[PDB]
Amino acid sequence: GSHSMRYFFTSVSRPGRGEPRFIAVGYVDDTQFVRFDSDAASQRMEPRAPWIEQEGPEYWDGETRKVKAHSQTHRVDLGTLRGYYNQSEAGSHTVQRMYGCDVGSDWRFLRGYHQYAYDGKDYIALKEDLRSWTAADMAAQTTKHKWEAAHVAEQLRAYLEGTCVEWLRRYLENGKETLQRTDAPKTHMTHHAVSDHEATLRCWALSFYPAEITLTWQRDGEDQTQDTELVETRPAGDGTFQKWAAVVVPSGQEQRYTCHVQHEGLPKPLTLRWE
Amino acid sequence: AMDSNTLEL
Amino acid sequence: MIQRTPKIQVYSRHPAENGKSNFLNCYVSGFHPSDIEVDLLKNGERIEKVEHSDLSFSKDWSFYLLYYTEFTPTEKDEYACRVNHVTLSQPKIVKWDRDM
Repeated sequence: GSHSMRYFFTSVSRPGRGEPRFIAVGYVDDTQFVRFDSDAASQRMEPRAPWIEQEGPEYWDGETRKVKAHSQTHRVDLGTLRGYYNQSEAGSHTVQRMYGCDVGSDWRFLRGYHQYAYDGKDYIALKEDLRSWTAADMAAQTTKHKWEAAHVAEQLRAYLEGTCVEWLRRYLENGKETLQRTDAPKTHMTHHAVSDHEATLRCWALSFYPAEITLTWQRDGEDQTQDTELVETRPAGDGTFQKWAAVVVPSGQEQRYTCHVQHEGLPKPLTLRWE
Repeated sequence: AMDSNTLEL
Repeated sequence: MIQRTPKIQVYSRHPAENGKSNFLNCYVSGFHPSDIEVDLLKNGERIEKVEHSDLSFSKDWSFYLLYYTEFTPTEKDEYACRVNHVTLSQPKIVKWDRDM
């Protein structure tokens, strides 16, 4: 199907307690394959997927060298924004950045994105056309003029439309066994008495990939979406995800309720009853 | 593969 | 300064069956800033051997981290997860529920 490669960068200031912390992670789809932590011993980019382990030193030295640059850049960046926002050099602040590309079923470019956020809030973002920026406030406007100046977005488009897709396809072929799979949800239900007259039906989707899934409860066909408890899709820790939705049902009506599960690794949306 | 461009705000 | 509250989920990697190797996960998400104290506990005492994932964030920029440790469930052990964050007037304690 479609695939994606994305890099996430976080950067938090540590007023007086040393350099700013810097954490870079990189995913293909919902699978992490590299990391760099400024507080980790190695001070190198490290792998996290099996398929990237054998990439050669040249590739590692490259990625480390360029992640270190990102690190140092965000170091300056923290300083810039404390200025723009007229803030004290006493408090801690966060710079977050995410960029990557999506590819379609044909493995041809689909879209690209590149966004910043100061203190957990939108700052500036590349637009669909990969040439125009969206400044969220006045300081972001300044950066926008600065970047339109250096033709920033022309160079980005060239990474996102080429290098990025070029490399995503490489990864996808190297980690074929892993990235190109889809695990269908292994589902089941549990029943617990909330009281003498009430039971809780809980619908489980275990061990699936990718994370995207849909769990709905229904009663005689009518979506119970408002009386349904539904937790965030969560990582199992093994490269698969879990999720459940619960409804509180009147004893004696277990039969009127269905759980419907839809995933990419499923040919036909499962339907589960307590029956 | 990461991006090579230094990019300052 | 933007600040969010941690969601906390305490669950096992695989369905819990007393006497079988498993991983005890603590998944924390939807919080800002990233300064987070997360501790796993066994019968009211901190499990020392406990790894965690690399920081990352969502579409809303809020952060998430998985904290896990290998463990083997028994009929009497109570496991919990301790989280402190700025948004937290005090650490929060979430006991692990088998069916959760």
